[PDB]
Amino acid sequence: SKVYDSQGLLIFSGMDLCDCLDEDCLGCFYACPACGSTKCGAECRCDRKWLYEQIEIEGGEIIHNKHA
Amino acid sequence: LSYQSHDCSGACLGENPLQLPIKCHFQRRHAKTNSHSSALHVSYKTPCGRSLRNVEEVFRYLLETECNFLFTDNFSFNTYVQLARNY
Ligand SMILES: [Zn+2]
Ligand SMILES: [Zn+2]
Ligand SMILES: [Zn+2]
Repeated sequence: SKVYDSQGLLIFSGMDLCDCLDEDCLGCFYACPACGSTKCGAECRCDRKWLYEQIEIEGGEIIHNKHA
Repeated sequence: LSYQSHDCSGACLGENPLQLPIKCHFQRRHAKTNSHSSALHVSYKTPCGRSLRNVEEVFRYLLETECNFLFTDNFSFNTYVQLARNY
């Protein structure tokens, strides 16, 4: 089932979260080609059926999704 | 590499050419989905905290930052390439 609504807000909480997984990020991407948002990663958040559980920095820290 | 909302410019900005961006304070990031069968997406984070999705956006970033010394093959979006190991 969907994790985000048609605008790329989380269904569970309604929050508008950057795919870089810093909960406080303003949106660090260029405009998403599909919806315009600076918060969408490789795949648009709108109606997406998954979220990122973690991000591994090559040579560095693992970042965990603070919400999941 | 926190991001503050900005328009990029020049002020934003080796044995192994794959390590050159990392020496210039880029990060290479591997994002793991929560799908039952997991997918990985590679992105780069720039020195000014911009996230880049693909080589077209790397090109845009190097144009905006007037960077003449990084090229297409200094970057890889392949989830199985390790920058330390695949050179
Ligand atoms: Zn972000
Ligand atoms: Zn989008
Ligand atoms: Zn910048």
